[PDB]
Amino acid sequence: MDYKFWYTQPVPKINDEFNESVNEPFISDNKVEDVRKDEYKLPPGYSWYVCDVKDEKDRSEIYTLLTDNYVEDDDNIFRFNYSAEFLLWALTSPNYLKTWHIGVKYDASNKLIGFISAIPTDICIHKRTIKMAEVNFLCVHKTLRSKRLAPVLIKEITRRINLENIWQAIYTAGVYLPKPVSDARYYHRSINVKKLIEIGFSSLNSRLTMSRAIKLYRVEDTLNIKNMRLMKKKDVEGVHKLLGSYLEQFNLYAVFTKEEIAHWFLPIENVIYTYVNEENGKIKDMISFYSLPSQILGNDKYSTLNAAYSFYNVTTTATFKQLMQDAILLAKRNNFDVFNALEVMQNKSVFEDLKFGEGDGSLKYYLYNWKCASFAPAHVGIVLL
Ligand SMILES: CCCCCCCCCCCCCC(=O)CSCCNC(=O)CCNC(=O)[C@H](O)C(C)(C)COP(=O)(O)OP(=O)(O)OC[C@H]1O[C@@H](n2cnc3c(N)ncnc32)[C@H](O)[C@@H]1OP(=O)(O)O
Ligand SMILES: Cc1c(C(=O)NCc2cccc3ccccc23)oc2cccc(OC3CCNCC3)c12
Ligand SMILES: [Cl-]
Ligand SMILES: [Mg+2]
Repeated sequence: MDYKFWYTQPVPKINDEFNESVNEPFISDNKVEDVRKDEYKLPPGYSWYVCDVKDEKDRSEIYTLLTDNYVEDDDNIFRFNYSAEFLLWALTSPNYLKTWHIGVKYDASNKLIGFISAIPTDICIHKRTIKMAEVNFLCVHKTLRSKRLAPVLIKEITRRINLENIWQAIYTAGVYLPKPVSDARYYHRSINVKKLIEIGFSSLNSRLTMSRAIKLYRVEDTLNIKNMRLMKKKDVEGVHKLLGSYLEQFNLYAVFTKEEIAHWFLPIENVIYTYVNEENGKIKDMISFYSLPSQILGNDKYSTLNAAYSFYNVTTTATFKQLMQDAILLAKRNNFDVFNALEVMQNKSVFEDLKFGEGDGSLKYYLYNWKCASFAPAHVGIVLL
């Protein structure tokens, strides 16, 4: 790995190590006036396209590109299948820029073959809050891989973000790149045991027969926190206080405004689920998970694995274990087959007791143009989609 593209960028070399006394840009005093006003050049026959995710047909284009070409597991058994509705949610948060939703079309067919996106958010890293872009959904058509199109998309979005006087970004990826600020393994909790076996997600042994596996993962249909209920607009102030106060302990987290709390947490069916426990007009506990199904490649019986992904969870009237037990139950009540989580915040503390299994790799967290100490993933307090 020579990282010929990445070593041109303001990111740590593979062997850079910085102390906690270092928490600053690689390149400071940047000037918006000096940013290139020209679009990056694409190979002949391809063109930039600005996607309007609020237009159903453009959003469908992006949906099709990612359905066919996005992230797969290591066995190329499953492929993420973010819904069109979910995309609309993920990309139109407060003060989003349409111009940071960038496609690349093949001119001869008029088809989208590449995409990259960002949204703006304030990010607190080691107690310093910085306006950043949160980058996601980088995708190149499977037919056009290893042609160095991804550096083009990354340089063009970096240009458009710099035009807004933003000079840092946050992103995650399963591949190792220079250089993670933190690295968090994923774990899963089986809900529909038998389906997870049948599609090859989970396995059995002579010691764990099918019926024993179903008994091992069986959950009581009663909440530990009885009044946990879907979040409503009235709860926005309360969730802003409860989650805001909790997040301040972490080395890395988004600093949400009230408008951001309403966007990111008010529930949308098949997209985002937030439940709250109100006691005396105060929000005292919250659970939230989002829907990210995967397409099950070449399966006769099942086309989709319906997966809930843990988002932000806070308790002050129960244990974390009790709260996360209730999160699994609420995911089961909404028809999910499995509950997935990263070893961030307090999550790893409940994985053993709650019957989570360890997955097959890790999600690396990264900053662009930021020099700082790295840290264990329990100190991460942000989850990207
Ligand atoms: C101030 C603002 C700053 C804004 C921007 C911040 C930075 C945002 C950065 C993006 C954050 C995205 C976050 C995100 O979306 C979440 S991670 C999910 C990324 N998407 C997928 O994995 C979908 C399936 N794969 C693909 O579509 C292609 O394999 C992709 C497009 C990933 C790469 O296409 P390709 O046809 O396989 O490859 P080439 O075009 O020939 O390019 C090779 C170069 O790409 C470097 N590469 C490979 N994968 C990367 C990845 N996941 N991040 C960053 N860099 C990655 C690679 O190391 C090499 O550089 P190097 O030669 O130095 O080693
Ligand atoms: C990327 C990821 C993985 C992950 O890659 N797990 C392997 C895996 C198993 C089964 C089906 C799969 C389908 C597509 C890709 C991977 C699959 O596991 C997570 C568990 C929690 C959060 C995650 O990453 C978030 C959500 C997805 N986009 C980037 C940030 C991840
Ligand atoms: Cl260049
Ligand atoms: Mg390429």
